Formats: sequence, structure tokens, C-alpha cells
Amino acid sequence: KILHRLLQD
Amino acid sequence: HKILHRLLQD
Amino acid sequence: NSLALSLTADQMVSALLDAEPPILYSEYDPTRPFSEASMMGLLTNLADRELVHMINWAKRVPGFVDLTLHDQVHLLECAWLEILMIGLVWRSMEHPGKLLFAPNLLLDRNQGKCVEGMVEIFDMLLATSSRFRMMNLQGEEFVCLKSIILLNSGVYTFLEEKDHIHRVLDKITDTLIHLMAKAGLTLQQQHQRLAQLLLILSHIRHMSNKGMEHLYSMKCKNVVPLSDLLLEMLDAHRL
Amino acid sequence: SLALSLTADQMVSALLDAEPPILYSEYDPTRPFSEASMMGLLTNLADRELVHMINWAKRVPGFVDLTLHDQVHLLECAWLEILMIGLVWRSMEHPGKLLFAPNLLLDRNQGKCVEGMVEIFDMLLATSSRFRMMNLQGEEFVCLKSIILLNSGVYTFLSSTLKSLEEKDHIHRVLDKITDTLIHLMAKAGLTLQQQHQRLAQLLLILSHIRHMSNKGMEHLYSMKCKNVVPLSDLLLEMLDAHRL
Ligand SMILES: CC1=C[C@@H](C)[C@]2(CO)CO[C@@H](c3ccc(O)cc3)[C@H]1[C@H]2C
Ligand SMILES: CC1=C[C@@H](C)[C@]2(CO)CO[C@H](c3ccc(O)cc3)[C@H]1[C@H]2C
Repeated sequence: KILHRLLQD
Repeated sequence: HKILHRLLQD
Repeated sequence: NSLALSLTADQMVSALLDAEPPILYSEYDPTRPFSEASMMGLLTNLADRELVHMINWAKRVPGFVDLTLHDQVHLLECAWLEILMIGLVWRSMEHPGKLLFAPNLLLDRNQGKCVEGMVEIFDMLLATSSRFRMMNLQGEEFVCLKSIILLNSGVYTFLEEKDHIHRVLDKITDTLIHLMAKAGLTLQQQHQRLAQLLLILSHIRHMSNKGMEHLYSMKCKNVVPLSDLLLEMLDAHRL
Repeated sequence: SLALSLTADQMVSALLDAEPPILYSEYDPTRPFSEASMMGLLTNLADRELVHMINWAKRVPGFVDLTLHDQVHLLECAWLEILMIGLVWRSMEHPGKLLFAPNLLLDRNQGKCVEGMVEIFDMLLATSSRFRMMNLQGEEFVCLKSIILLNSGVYTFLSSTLKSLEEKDHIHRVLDKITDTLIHLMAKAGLTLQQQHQRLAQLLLILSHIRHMSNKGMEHLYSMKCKNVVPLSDLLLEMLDAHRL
């Protein structure tokens, strides 16, 4: 999930 | 002749 | 001048409590198990019959008859499912995990799975009832919130008509604050609670939009015949 | 949570500083509009704004106190409401027009370029008109938008088994402080105590209409993706699939 990765990056 | 229309009038 | 704009807070509450529609019964035969079709029929039968009481309740909302017939139609077409839903949620408050559509029709979330795509709706309604319970929503607050929905949900879609509505909406806000002051809440808690109650209306709007699409989905699947009144309230949201 | 020890002034200041930037469109103004090109310009814009939104959320006091899972859930729920309220804010001083970007200002009739879209324009425009009617201030705008982030998905947190509403105390505590902040801002602007609760309710009832527009907008975007009018970014496809329709 893109949102997931963007949130932790 | 919308039913709501009639119900509101009466 | 007007009439609602000269009501005190106590009189607003008294008026709203008096306008309240009765709690209707379902024609449910409790000796027979549900089908998808029987469930839908029961629920739409009930809703159709509540619609008739709602229209008559709406005329009893202070400041509602001041509006043109076509503005009255517009507000009800927009808020009707929101009004039925908050009603349902309010009735189900003291029944954790259950939805009291009628006193003789109290359903669990697993019975939402009788109708295709219905359990997702049930869960949102159950969640809202749980939240009412968490806040210990009061009946006087409830009636205020329901009148707010009627007057608010379509007011942007309309301007003395719109400024009048906003004056009435401010009186209801005063009434809500009045009840909180009366309950002994501090200034800060009154402001907080008001916000908490009104933010619930955002979730109720969401449930209405989702329920509207489900109901329309159930109309195409033609599992049960809907009444003309229900069809017209529904078709008002299409397009 | 240090977000709970913030004063009203610190909350406002923190939210103002977290504000994402206003982005530009790639629109070539010497080129014509078609249903597909307009949808392309808008979704492209949205996708880029989304990345700035995610980093804005991380700057909203108390948001990072939440699990990654809760964060994801909230943003998935609020994203369109948050894009739209910013749009309406940007368009306040352009009556009858929507300022999607400084180089992408469209009037109502330009909405008719996309099938089904003018209905959405009309709602955004009426909301913009309400912002003007109320004389909405930027400080209130950032409070409203943060409230949307924390509130919109808060009652859709269900337990894995039994699916009963999960109590999110911290989220409600933050929302309560934003309420404290809004009132403070109104008292400082000289609104009477009575005007404060009236203006508070007026601002919050706006969110009901923003939800409505979000759901109708979501259905419209969904309709286009399914008619293959415009290709959507993976981020956009995923933000859309988090919803039901
Ligand atoms: C009017 C309705 C009929 C049924 C079919 C649905 C389908 O999901 C379930 O919830 C319904 C409802 C809501 C409130 C009420 O007082 C009665 C029925 C609402 C619908 C969303
Ligand atoms: C992101 C959007 C999706 C659908 C709802 C529409 C078309 O109806 C496409 O793009 C619009 C939009 C809104 C706000 C924003 O910040 C960027 C684009 C907005 C809508 C105008």
C-alpha cells in the first residue's frame, strides 16, 4: 500500500 | 404531482 | 418577524419533544425465518410508513412552515434517510450490538448479512449507537440534532430563505447549549460537547450517502417492490 | 502526548506552519479542454497534492501519536474531504469559480466539460459562497481541516471480531483541544460568548456538506475510472478503493 509507505517514509 | 408535495400540502 | 425566532430554549425543546413521531411496529411474523426478500420488504415497508409521520413532524419543526413548499420538499428529499437513520440509532441506544427498527424487529449485525451489502450499513449504524451511548446522548439533545439535520443538510443547495434557516439553526444551537448549562456542564464542556454532537452529523451524512447507494442497488436487483413515495425520495438523490 | 499540553495559540501556530503549499497545474492554456484532458489535469493535480497532504497530516498535533494503521485509516477516509475544503478555501475570493490551481481557475460552465462533474462544481461553489457569507478566517480553516482528518474515520474503527466500535480516547482529546482552539480564536476576535457557540456550530455543520460532496465526488471519480476516461495513479486508485461503491 502506497499510503502506508508514504506515511513511514 | 410528487407524493411528498401532496403530503406537505395536506 | 416570524415565530420560531421568538421561542425560548425551553419552548424550543418542548416544541420538538411534542412534534416527535411515534415508534412504529413492523408487520414481521416472528414464527418464520428471514429471506433476503422478506427482510427488504419489512424494512422498506417500515421506512415508507415512517416517511408519512416524518413529513408531519417536519411541519411541526419551528420555522419549517415559514419556508416555501418547494424548499420544504427540498430539505426533506435531502435529509430523509439521515432522519430515519438517526432515529434508528437513537432507538437502538440501549441495545448494544442490536438495531431496533421496531420494538418487534430488533436485529443483530449477523442478520444484516440476510441482505446483500446490508451488513456494512448495519456496522456503521451500530457504531453510531455505540457512540451515542458513550456520550450518554440525552433525548432533548437528540430532538435538537434531528431538527438540525432537517434544516441543515440541504440549506447550502438553495437569500432570505437561507438566512432565515440560519437564524432558526442558531436558536437550536442556543437550545442545545441551554440544555448543557441546565445539566451543570462548564462553559468549556458545553463547547466541547456541542462540537462532539455536531461532528456526529458528519458520520450520519456518510451513512445516508452509503445507505442511499445500497437502497438504489437493491432497487435495480429488484428483490422487493418499493412504494412510490419511497421511490420518489430515493430518485431525488439520483443524477 | 505533548499535543495535549499545547496552548490554543501554539495549536494555531503549529497548524498554520504545517500548511501544504498551493501547487500548479500542468495545464497548457493554449490547448483546448476535453472531458479526458480536464479529468487528466485534475487527477494529476490531486495525486501531487496527496503526497503533500500525507506530510501535512504528520505535522497535525497528535496525529503521529497514532499507530501507522490508524493514520492510514483516517487519511483514506478524509483525503477527498480535505482536498475539497482546501479547494473551497482557495476559491473564496473567486465567486462563481473554483481555483483548482493558480493557473487552473474554472467557472461553473467549464465543469460541464466533464460528464457528471458540474453537479460537483455546483456544490463546491455553494460551499465557497457559504465561506464568504461567514467570512471564514484562515485560522478557522486550518482547525476545520484538521478536525476532518481526525473525525471522518474515527467511528469506523471496528474491532476485528464482533466489529464493535473501538474507543479512540486520544483522538477525541485532540478534537476537543481543537474545539478549545476555535473558541479561543473567536473570543480573541471579539465575538460575544453567545456568538462563539453559534459560530462554532455553523462551522461544524459545514463538515456535513463537505462529507456529502466527498461521497458524491468519490462516486463521480469512480464512474470515470470505470469508463476509462482517464488513467489514475496507483496512489489514487488505492485511495479510491478504500471506499465502497
Ligand atoms: C429505508 C431503509 C431501508 C433498508 C432497506 C436499508 C437497507 O440497507 C436499511 O436501513 C434502512 C432503515 C433505516 C432507518 C429506518 O428507520 C428504517 C429502515 C434503510 C436502508 C439503508
Ligand atoms: C480530486 C477530485 C476528484 C473528483 C471529485 C473530481 C471531478 O469531479 C476530480 O478532481 C477535483 C479536485 C478537487 C480538489 C483538488 O484539490 C484537486 C482536484 C475533484 C473533483 C472535481
